[PDB]
Amino acid sequence: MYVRTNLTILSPGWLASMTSADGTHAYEMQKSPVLLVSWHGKVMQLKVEGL
Amino acid sequence: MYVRTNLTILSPGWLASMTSADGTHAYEMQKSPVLLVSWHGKVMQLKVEGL
Amino acid sequence: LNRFRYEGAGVVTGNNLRTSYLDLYLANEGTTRLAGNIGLQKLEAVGNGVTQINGVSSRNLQIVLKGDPKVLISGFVNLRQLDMYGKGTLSLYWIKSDTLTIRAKKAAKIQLAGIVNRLDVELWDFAQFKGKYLRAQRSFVKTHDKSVAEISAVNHQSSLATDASDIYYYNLSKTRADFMAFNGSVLDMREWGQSDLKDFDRYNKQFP
Amino acid sequence: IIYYIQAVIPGRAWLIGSNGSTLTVREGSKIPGYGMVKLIDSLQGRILTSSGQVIKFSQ
Amino acid sequence: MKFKKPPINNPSDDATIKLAEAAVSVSDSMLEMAKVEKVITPPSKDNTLTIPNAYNLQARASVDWSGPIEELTARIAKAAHFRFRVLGKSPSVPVLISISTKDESLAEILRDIDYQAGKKASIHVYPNSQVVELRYAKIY
Amino acid sequence: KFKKPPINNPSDDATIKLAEAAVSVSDSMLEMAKVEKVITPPSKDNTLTIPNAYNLQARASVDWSGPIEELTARIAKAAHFRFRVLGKSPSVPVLISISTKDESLAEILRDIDYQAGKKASIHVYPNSQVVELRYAK
Amino acid sequence: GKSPSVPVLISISTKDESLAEILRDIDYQAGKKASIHVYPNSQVVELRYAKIY
Amino acid sequence: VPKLPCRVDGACDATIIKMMTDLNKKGIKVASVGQNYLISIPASALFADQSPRLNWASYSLLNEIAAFLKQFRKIAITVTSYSSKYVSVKRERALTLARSRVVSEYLWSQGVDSRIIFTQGLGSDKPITSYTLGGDRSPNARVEITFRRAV
Amino acid sequence: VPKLPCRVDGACDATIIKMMTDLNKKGIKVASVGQNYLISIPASALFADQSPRLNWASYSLLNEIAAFLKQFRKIAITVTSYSSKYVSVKRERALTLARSRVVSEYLWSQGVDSRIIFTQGLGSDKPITSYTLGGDRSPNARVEITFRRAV
Amino acid sequence: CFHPPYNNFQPDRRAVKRVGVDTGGGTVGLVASIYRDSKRKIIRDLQKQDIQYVEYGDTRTLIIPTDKYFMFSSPRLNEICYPGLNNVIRLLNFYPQSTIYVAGFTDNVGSRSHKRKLSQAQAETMMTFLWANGIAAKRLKAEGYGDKNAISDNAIIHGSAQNRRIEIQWFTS
Amino acid sequence: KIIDEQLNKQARNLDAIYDFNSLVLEHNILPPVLLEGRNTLNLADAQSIRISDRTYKVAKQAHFITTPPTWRQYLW
Repeated sequence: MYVRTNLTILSPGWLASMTSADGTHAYEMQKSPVLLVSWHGKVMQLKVEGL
Repeated sequence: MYVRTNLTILSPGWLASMTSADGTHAYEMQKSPVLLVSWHGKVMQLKVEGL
Repeated sequence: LNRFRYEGAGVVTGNNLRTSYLDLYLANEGTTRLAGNIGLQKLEAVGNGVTQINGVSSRNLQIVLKGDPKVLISGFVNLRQLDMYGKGTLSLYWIKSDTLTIRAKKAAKIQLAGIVNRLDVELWDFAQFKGKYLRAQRSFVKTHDKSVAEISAVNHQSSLATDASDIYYYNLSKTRADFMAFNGSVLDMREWGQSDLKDFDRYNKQFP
Repeated sequence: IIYYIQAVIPGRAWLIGSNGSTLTVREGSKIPGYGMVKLIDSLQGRILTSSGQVIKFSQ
Repeated sequence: MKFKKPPINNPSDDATIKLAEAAVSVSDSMLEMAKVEKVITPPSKDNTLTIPNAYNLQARASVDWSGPIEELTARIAKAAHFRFRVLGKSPSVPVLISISTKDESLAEILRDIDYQAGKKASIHVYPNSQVVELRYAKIY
Repeated sequence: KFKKPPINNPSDDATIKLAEAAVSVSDSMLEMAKVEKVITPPSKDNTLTIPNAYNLQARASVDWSGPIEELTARIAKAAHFRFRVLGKSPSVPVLISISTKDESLAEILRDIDYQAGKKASIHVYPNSQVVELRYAK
Repeated sequence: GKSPSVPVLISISTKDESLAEILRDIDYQAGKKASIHVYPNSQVVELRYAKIY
Repeated sequence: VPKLPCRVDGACDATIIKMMTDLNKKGIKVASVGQNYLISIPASALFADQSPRLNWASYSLLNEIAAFLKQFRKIAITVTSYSSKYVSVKRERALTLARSRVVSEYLWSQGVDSRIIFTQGLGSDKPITSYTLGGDRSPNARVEITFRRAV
Repeated sequence: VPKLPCRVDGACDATIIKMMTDLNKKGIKVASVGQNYLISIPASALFADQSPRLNWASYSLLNEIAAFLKQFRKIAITVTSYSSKYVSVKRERALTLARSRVVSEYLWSQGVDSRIIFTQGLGSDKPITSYTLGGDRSPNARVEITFRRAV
Repeated sequence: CFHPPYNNFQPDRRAVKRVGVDTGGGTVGLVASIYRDSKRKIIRDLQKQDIQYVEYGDTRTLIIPTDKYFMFSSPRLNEICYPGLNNVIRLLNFYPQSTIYVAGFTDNVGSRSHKRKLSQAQAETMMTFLWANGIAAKRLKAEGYGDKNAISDNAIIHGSAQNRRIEIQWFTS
Repeated sequence: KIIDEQLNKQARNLDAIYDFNSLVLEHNILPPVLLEGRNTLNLADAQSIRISDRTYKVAKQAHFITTPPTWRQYLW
């Protein structure tokens, strides 16, 4: 799984991460159905299908 | 048969025993449908199903 | 050397007196300066006088006044009780006592300083009492309408105000308890700039 | 030997040592173990001596 | 005449009961390890010399935050009307702080933030210049 | 007239036990952290002071990564200060990275010395209008 | 001492005697693996396991 | 979309407008400009005379405005209080600080969602009216709640 | 599960409630706190004047006592006997000890599923009433039965 | 006419409102008042609340559940139990000579020093509340104990809810 | 479904008690796993009894992470 956001990722444990000048985050990680994200001091869940 | 409790076992004679820091016991013994334990100086029987 | 009474515009100034106990009665402008190491228990002032006593070495005292004298006393004693029903003003240097019971009714301005284990304060009206520079383990305060109280309890603080009255706790004790009935006010009134001021804890937190 | 405050008037302070020895101190005097008292702050529980020590209350 | 006993709660849940019966033992183990680490550790100083309080720092807050550090301390500084300062290079792995408190003052909020930072991050303050200065630690 | 209780009140004994257990373990972890953390005294904490020269109060935006040498030199040129370096540049150059939009050159140099740490130091002389870099052997 | 991993088991079913005789019967049925002492002025009841193995 | 909510949790903008209208006819200042929001309440409907004792009937109105603040989505809220000049500066500052602390604590006890509640008080530092002849009846004695709307 | 027991043998909390109400109507005091229960009986209903001996009618009362006492899984029963100040310390201590021994032996004779009986007497060292006019009619002269309910 | 926050610590009037709403028969109103303020009626109201009353010998004790009558982990008393607290003061008006002991206990879990501190704070809060209702301080003594004598087992959940409590004892002479 | 609702009903206190993040070592290292044991007795056969007082065993060796774990992947 390759993912781009500007948030903080929590759940699976990623393998590689990159950050832009503007704080945009990119991660290479394993396949997973769901994600855990700290957004603004709040805990959130993300749903990903199509695996 | 692997059993975990905090009581005391009497009848069959276990092959091995371990005690926790708090005093919980774990016993290694043979297969038996019944057991005989002691609670507070009072004897009791015990039933094991699904052998 | 045990009896002292003066009335009618009397000015006495003296020092270097040693005694165990003497009883003082004063009236009508007794300008009394006494700067000896004087131990005593019973003093009475009728009203309209000024008295400075510098040096008190005694271990019991019980004074109650009726008019408006003005007294400044240096030394220490185990004060037991105090009642005021007039125009009382009082200032005292040091007290290392056990239990105190203070009652003020009509008009009072009291400044006290020392170490008390346990004290009870009843203020009715027009009473400004200071517990600044005076520390207690058990504090009990009952304040009625138009009363002003300062409390510096160390261990345990207990206070109720009825209405239109001000209570200021100059130190956070280990235990706090306050109540307001109609318009009573209980407030910290601290500098907010002390470099080593402690904060609240789990136990000390009360929300008015 | 250490000391702690009991009650502070403007001008004089009450001290108790580690041995229970009492003291009443003016603005300017001499105290062994601390030197010369340089300022009596009665607004807060701090007094500064010549040696550079500040007396607080024990807890 | 009808007999009662005081604590009348709502009907409970077995799952909550089992979680509690794990939690008591966890708390006991954490307590005893804390006391033995306390007695084997000779403490030296507290963080008051590193960060004191000041006037206008007496404003208080209550928080429940479970994320990174930077946005939280930025909100703290903007409440403080203090100028921000950041020192050190940002780590790849984010420093994650979670505080769920109840009505504490700004100074001790920042003080226990600096305590829960650990070795990764540190906080200094300067009231004479009204400067809040965070510093990452140069490891590796 | 009316007032509700708090909505997530522990109105069950298990919930009560959970909440107090959480309180206890968080307090114990706070105690462990407080006895764990090593701090520095503010008397002799080694960091760059503020030299507060009048030309040192300018503001800029700088993004840069790499060796400290020409960065410090061009900063000194922007500050009209003479620049000198005592010590040896090793085989590996000391590399930092600054990405800032608006802060002054004084705290820029302060962070430069902070990321330098043990390897090198920056000293400012406003009497003889110079800035120098000291290596450590 | 410390309790061995094999437990000590005691069966007592008596009726209405003093605690001194109760404890004497207890240590008698304990035998050679444990013993009972009482310090009366110290008001302490103590058992000791066998220092064996 | 069966598994995705079309709106935020139990909300109705018609109810938002209606409760804003009811508060404005009640006498509570409602301010909406940009995407930031401000609410001002006079203290004479809140406390006693120069005193942080809470009126029992005011708990209903506090519950209602707490429900309104629960109806929005936000991150951080500043709550402050101002008053007249009575004895000192510190007395007024401490009174406003205590009042803000109490109302913030009750608000957190209520089910509003937020991460940050900021408490401070000033008393009579920042006036709002040249006319200051009233006491606690004067409208410059007030409580303000300010926030910025999330997203 | 029909093979397994459903409740304890001979157990009905309604019957427990009924006999408890009857006993408190009789005047024998039944106290319940936590899991430790107390039963207080005045000595005048059981023994004669200064007597280590019972009338025949007491056996029905003790029989119903044992009937209630079957209804709990417990371990230890403690029975204290207290008397009135009559002659000495020796007579009161001996009489209280004898009364406790007699009621303990009859209790063990009844089939209460117990593990241990602890009996003691104190005479008149700790009363519970300052009004000490009566002799064996005194209320503090009594027998107290304490136990802890176990699971 | 009444105020739920302790009526500004004033000696409450109920009989005048009773006789007013019953005259709006006065004799039936006053016999209903003496039936409604009687001591057994007071104990029945305390039984309707979750308060335990024990009267044995010359001593009398009251048992209060802290979880029912307090905010969690706080010295702050809950205010919704004001009918119970007013009935407590109404019953306590009947013993104007006896000294009062008040003590508090908790469960086992936590620091021993911390739970002792919390019990001390709870007991001092309760004794301050009753001191504010016009009782002399010479008749009082407060104590926050730990868990050194529990009326219930701590390891069972319902017993752990039971054992944390506030006890109030009084003598008679 | 019921137990998932009741589990997530008290989400914050679970993170309060299971602070993995404070337990993470200083170099982004998960600390290893240790198991204790007391009063070991073994009866292998006749004429053979082996006892020990205490013992300790490593379960999982220490390794890296990017994020500390939570209760969800163990408990949801």
